[PDB]
Amino acid sequence: YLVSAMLLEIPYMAAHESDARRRMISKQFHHQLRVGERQPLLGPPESMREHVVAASKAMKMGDWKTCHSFIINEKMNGKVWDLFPEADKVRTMLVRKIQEESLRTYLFTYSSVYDSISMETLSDMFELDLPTVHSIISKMIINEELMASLDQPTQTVVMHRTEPTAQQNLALQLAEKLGSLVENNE
Amino acid sequence: YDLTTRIAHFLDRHLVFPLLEFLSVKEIYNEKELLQGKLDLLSDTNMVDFAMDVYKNLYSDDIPHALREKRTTVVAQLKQLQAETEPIVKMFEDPETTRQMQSTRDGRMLFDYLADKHGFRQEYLDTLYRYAKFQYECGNYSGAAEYLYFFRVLVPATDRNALSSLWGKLASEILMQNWDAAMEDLTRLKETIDNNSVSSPLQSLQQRTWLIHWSLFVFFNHPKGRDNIIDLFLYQPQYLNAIQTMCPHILRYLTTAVITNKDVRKRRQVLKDLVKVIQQESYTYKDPITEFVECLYVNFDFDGAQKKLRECESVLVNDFFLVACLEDFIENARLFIFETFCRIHQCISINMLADKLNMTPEEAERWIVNLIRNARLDAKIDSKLGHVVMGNNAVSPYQQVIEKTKSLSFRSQMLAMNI
Amino acid sequence: QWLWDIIDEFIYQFQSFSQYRCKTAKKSEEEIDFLRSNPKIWNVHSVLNVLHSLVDKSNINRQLEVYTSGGDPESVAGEYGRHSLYKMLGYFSLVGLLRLHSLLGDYYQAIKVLENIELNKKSMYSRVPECQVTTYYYVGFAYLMMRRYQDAIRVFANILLYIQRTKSMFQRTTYKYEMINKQNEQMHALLAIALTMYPMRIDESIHLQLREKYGDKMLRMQKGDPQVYEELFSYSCPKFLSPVVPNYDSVHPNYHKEPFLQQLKVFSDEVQQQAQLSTIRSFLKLYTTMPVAKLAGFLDLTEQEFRIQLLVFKHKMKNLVWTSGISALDGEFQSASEVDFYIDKDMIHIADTKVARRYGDFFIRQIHKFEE
Repeated sequence: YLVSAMLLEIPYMAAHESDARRRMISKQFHHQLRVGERQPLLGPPESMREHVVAASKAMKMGDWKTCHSFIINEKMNGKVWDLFPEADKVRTMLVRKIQEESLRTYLFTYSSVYDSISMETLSDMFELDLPTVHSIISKMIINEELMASLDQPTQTVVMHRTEPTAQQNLALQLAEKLGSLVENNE
Repeated sequence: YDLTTRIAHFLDRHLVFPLLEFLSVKEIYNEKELLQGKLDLLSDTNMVDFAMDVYKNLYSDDIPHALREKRTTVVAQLKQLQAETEPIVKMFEDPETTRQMQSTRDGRMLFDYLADKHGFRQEYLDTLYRYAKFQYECGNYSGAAEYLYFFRVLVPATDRNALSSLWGKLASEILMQNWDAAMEDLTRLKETIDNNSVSSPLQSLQQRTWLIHWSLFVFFNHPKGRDNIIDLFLYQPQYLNAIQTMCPHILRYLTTAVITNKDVRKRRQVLKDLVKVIQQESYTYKDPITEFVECLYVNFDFDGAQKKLRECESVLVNDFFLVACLEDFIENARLFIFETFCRIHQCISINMLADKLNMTPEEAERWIVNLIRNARLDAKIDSKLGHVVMGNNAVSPYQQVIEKTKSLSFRSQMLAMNI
Repeated sequence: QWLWDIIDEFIYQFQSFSQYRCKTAKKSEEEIDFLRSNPKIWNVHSVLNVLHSLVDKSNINRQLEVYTSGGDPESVAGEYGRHSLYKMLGYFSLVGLLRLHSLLGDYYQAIKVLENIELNKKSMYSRVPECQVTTYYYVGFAYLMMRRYQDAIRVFANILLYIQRTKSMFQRTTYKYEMINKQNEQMHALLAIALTMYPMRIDESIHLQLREKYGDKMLRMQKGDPQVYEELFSYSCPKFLSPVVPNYDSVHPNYHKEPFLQQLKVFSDEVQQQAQLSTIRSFLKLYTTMPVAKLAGFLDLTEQEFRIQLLVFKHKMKNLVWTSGISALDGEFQSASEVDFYIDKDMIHIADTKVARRYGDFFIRQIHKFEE
């Protein structure tokens, strides 16, 4: 949930070539593969039902479905630490819920806010500054860092430049295998 | 890697010449003391490397430095007592015991040329065993050692004497501050370690730390000589499993060689497969100054890191070993963290950055154009604004694949119309 | 032995074929219409045409290697074996075109080139792609000679592209093709160094792997580390007036030693100032109209000490390729910045993917018709 709902959101802009096919998808395939879906009861739904609303960041919709009746369902209490496993967990949520603006909500963002972004997610400002810092050196977002002002203009305009290269995603498979047909033949 | 299967038995069960003590409790430079201490326990009984440690501080006890090496280097220890009025007159066996040799001494000091200039290999064999025992007895006697291991080398017990007396050759020549002797011994330590031995993980730890010892006190062009201490023995950051290896300047040299003479583009050696796993992380939690060279690099901070590393370089410059690289790595660390800035960042004012950088605007502006000629900053400047505009993004890169589709398979098509 | 009687055999039947090919190519049309009638195969005497022209250019230079001074070989070849076959009834083929190619082989070799007018004057005939690839090979040299690199690059990118559907495939190029390609690498590498940033033409011929190679290569030459000035011309020294390659290197003789010293001493003059003008311009167009402070602040790397900084920069500013200027009491150092885009390379490449499909059609479609 913390190495899937983050990792493959950077190549899931119709940019598939990092595919990990042993994950929640063992569940995610089958418990959206039905029609009548209301309040979750089991572990897998009561995990997936706020996973999908951790996807569309919703920073408290993602958290406060992991701390209702799980505590007696042997998630929170069952570990011989009461509020320290959740203090580990919900911190690990509050950090992977600024790293949602990173890959997800950056579309038509030309100006960006930073004081209020950590105040919104009620986290230590530096603790959510250092992973957005990580995202520049690791994820290399089409955005520009100027952190003496504590703002970043993005200039992210690949909006429909990315779709004729969605037609190149395959002209890659064209180009990959014409670098493989003679390997076949000769 | 694979050493841990057995060495879980050991965990440093070696035993060497300097056994227990290094000059005890200090005030400050508390880290340097323990990473001084353990290499001191496992290198050799030094002999102004303790005078190096005495200088910085002020205490009292200069007593167990060179006194606990009796047989040779007798002047240091004999003065040491009334140096600060120490009644340790108990010094009186060396003069009598080594004086007894003097008959055999005069015999075999001339039996030198009986084997040498005659060109004998059998009157060699006679003097060889006597010299062999003589080299272990008392050894500075770097004159005897430089005459021994230069000419025909091999010694009857090809393990014990060729190990101990050649480790004593490296000792004595370093104790007189010889470096040409140290660089032939550099290789004579490359020889003995890769002989190798019976070579239980026990004396493997001896061997790996043996090729850390000589470049602890870097003296040569070690910007070359660190490529020598980077390319041997399952070449780790440390070289041992021994997760608590307290000989840990191997990364200071790694980084020096790769940033000073080499570049860090081209850092794949130093950062990717030398760091995050186990033992760099161990020494990261040890260190106060060098911890942030990786800690605030794995945090990727933009100004806060370069500031903290400037405050770290204020005591990285407090390293007064045989350093050969103090101000070198200082301005190389500044270069590095500003490369980690320009590689990602947009553009920002010289005058305020010069407050972040501990410098002035005129130094910033020309140095930024010096980065233009470095080929590390690929951008353009303006007049005076101090706003060096970097506009690094691709322009619709499809002519790359245009070439890939045709220039191979089209040239492959005409290959078979010769029919 | 195994050299000299072969030299005689080749050169004797060369000047004997020059005889009956000069004489029966001027007035009459009897041999013409009989070589039309009997051999309809329009091949073996386009083979004779080119093969003997190449081994003539080589073997007369192999005789020149010995006869350096008062040497008959190049005189008897270059005048009667080349220029008498030149002044000819322009025959209805690639014969008259190959006669002026066969002599331009020597006329590029020996470097008395400025009737380049006459070389492209005399042929009013269809320069065949097979022959016009050789024309690009031939004329491109004459325009790197004329101190015009910016438009001599226009000649070599198209032949190392080899985009004009080149195949023959009757032993006709011949027997030295990938060495011709390797010389075409030398010429595109040559026209890249002192020009970049200007092209915008090391896209098409030289591709990303040996483009960044000749990038790292030419830019270390530009930086002023002359290891590439050294390497480029060290491996381009005979490539301007070579035979095809000299016969045999031995120890004793002085005659063989003169022509390789000759090819050294005269064209090492050309390359010395090529790498000079490269290193003079090398540095980037940072600021536009600099104040005299910023002028000198950039001459801190470019040229200082101290005196005569400004006036040796004048020696670097008068080149026809350095648009500068100094206004006195305004104190304004004006300088130009000549840029280029990249995305405008997809106008005839798109027609080339059309013709590349039609080529992929050709060979298989005649196979289909022959099989059917």
